[PDB]
Amino acid sequence: ENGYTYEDYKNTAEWLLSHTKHRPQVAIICGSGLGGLTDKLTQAQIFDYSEIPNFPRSTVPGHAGRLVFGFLNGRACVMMQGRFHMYEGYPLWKVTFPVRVFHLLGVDTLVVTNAAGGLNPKFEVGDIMLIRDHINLPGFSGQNPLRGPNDERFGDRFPAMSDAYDRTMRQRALSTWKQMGEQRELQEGTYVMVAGPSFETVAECRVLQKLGADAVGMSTVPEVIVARHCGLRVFGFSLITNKVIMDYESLEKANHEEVLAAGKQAAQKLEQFVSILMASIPLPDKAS
Amino acid sequence: ENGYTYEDYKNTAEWLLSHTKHRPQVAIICGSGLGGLTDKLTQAQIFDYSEIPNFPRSTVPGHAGRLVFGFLNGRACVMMQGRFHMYEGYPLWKVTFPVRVFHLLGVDTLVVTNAAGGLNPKFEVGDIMLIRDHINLPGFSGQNPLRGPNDERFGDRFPAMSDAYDRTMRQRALSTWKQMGEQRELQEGTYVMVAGPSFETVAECRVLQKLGADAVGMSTVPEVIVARHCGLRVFGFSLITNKVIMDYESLEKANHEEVLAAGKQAAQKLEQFVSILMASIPLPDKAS
Amino acid sequence: ENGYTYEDYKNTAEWLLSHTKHRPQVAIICGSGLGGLTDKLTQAQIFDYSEIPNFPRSTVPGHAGRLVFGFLNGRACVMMQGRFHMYEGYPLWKVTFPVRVFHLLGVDTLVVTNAAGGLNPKFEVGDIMLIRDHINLPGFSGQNPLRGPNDERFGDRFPAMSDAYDRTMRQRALSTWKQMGEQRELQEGTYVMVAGPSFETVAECRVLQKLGADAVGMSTVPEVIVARHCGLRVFGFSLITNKVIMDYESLEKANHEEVLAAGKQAAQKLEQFVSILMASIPLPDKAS
Repeated sequence: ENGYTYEDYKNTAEWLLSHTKHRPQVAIICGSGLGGLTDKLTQAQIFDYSEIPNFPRSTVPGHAGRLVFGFLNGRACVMMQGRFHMYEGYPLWKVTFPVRVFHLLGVDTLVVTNAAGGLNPKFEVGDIMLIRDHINLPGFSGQNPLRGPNDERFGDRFPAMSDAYDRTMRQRALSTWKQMGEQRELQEGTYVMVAGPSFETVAECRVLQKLGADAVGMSTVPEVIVARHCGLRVFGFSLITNKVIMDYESLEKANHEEVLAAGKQAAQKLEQFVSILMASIPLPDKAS
Repeated sequence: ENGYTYEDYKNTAEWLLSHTKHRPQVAIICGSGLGGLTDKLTQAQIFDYSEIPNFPRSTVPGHAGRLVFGFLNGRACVMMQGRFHMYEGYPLWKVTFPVRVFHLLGVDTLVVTNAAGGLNPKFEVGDIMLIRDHINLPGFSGQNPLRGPNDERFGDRFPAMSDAYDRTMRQRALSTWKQMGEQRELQEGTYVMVAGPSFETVAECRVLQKLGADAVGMSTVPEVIVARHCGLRVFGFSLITNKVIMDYESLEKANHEEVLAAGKQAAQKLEQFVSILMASIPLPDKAS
Repeated sequence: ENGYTYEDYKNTAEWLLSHTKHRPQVAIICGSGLGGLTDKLTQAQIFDYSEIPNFPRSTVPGHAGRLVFGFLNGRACVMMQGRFHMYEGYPLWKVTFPVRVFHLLGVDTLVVTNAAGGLNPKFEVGDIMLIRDHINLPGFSGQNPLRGPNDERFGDRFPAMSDAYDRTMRQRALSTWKQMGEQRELQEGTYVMVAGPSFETVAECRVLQKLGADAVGMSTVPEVIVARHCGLRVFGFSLITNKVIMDYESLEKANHEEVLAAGKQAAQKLEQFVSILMASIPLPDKAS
């Protein structure tokens, strides 16, 4: 909760509204290599985190990090290309700042994407995992974006997370994947957040396996938590960018961004899939 | 350890001694809905955390948070109605400040209570679990109230916790419950501390189960740790306010305070039980 | 990463170079009771963390903490007697500061030692465990020395840890132990870092067991992580100073430093073993 004040969020939201003709319904957070979704926008309007009032700037990426407003397959959007991570030194109340303002912008849904490691054996690099649940490791210890005094204007003190990833949207995505006639099916599993920049050891990969994680990553969870606090509908996917060596074996899949079509294609498929899913996100106009 | 200085504790203890005629032997920390224990006090003297010198004030509850000195079933007490939690933004050295001063007040025993979720299947809401052990999740990562330079005037650098919950007092409570002729028996199990305001997900509830936790909560453990550091006898109970859905099922037991007699009665029974147990806490006068 | 700046490291390294005629190839970090290794140095030159420019001073130990440059069995060394721990209040970027400067000193290898508790049943106090892997509990939550913006001059953003403990050096130590004709064999297993000054409870010791930890301690891991970031060859051992009671049993092995020959001898054997291993650390001169 800390760091910002309610008026901070209000001021940042008003600046945006007074600077963009766009009134977003959907907010989309792009993971690594997934930033290309911005190219699918019509009537796009770009914003530098930098020029937006209380918006945290990027530590190094910067240009990789910007806010784009536009239209994606029927929905008014605002995509965040280049998300914040706590390993970059960002306290969780900064990492989630966007979501809080997106809420005060009118966004009622948040689709989140992230690149992850494959813990579940059946996954194979290139795969896309529809996120059904999560294990918040940083949270178990105090690293929860909601730590601090709660603001009832945003939500409750003890919000439930057992129902964060929308079942309706999850069944809708499951159907849509079938509808597309996709060869390999849409995977679905538990995501485990782990901070720190460095990569896991076989010993650690095995405890995550034990804990029941299907994919491991260093983001998403905080943003999802505050989104739910605001009452926003939340759903997302994880792009498996490498299988995880859980057995004392020779290293492999070191790089993930420079992997040719292995990345390119897989990222490409998720980005379009997400666009098609815009037709499945309930219009605020109570469409039936 | 950080934040306060030894003289801070001494100054706060002396202020209390010079402001209350009471010389407490027992300190009792009330969990949620368990604050009614204060009504069982004779010759009660109320203090606002606010007016006590270095005492951390409440973020919002405030009035729910106050220090009451009195007499409970034969013992001189000081009950803390409305405890501090780290999810409220309190660093652990503030959350435990009370215990440290209680020590310099003469308190040689600390009974702690907390409301928790039922992880062990056999538990049923309303149940009371005698705490036999704990799993300190925030501590495994650095969140231990003792982090910082150790003060030998309070205790050692590496205090043992494998024996925090008194076996004598635990057998005494086990007997007393029988003595009362209580229908359902006194449950006993491991408590798992988890920070953060939000509630667990099925995925997370399952790892706690795996870890061997019988009840989950967001407090108690830090206070217990510093109490042991001071050498105080420690024992407590957990009031199961809801069973935990560890299987992909529809939500339930959202509310806990507004649950009619479900809360009322169960809280009522624990409060009296604790009073009866005052007769079991060893008098400093080496009674035999 | 935080706290210091690159020039801070450069300035501290230059001060050392301009104050010592020694040009260390190997850096050795001594655990508890293992500080006697300093006595095996020839042409030793002592430094007080205190007098070295940005070097964090000791909270209490102080005199137990000093930097000694000398020669050990063929290698130019710099031993750190009295390491920093996060439970002492040191942020991880201070705990690892040494390693970062050791790198800018020319050190291409780091041998780390620590005293630990025995989780694996087959271990028996006195035993020495060659570290093959680790489980970074503080890291899973944000406590990773690399948190903050990454410096490419030291290393990458996402360094791999699945290969931190050198297999070559691990097989070399395995051979050397045999070569010595040692009675009991060299143990090898996973080390689990746990912060906080206090000791584990049976409940907690059982989760570590479940997690697959063979030894538990409150150090080593951070130093290893930054060493790898710098690209240094890393290897180390853990001296089992007490078996861990993972079953509800009477306490035992409280003390570890005051345990007569139990400590003395075991520490003695590890210290010499480490010296013999100097002959196994690859000379920068591409010896073949």
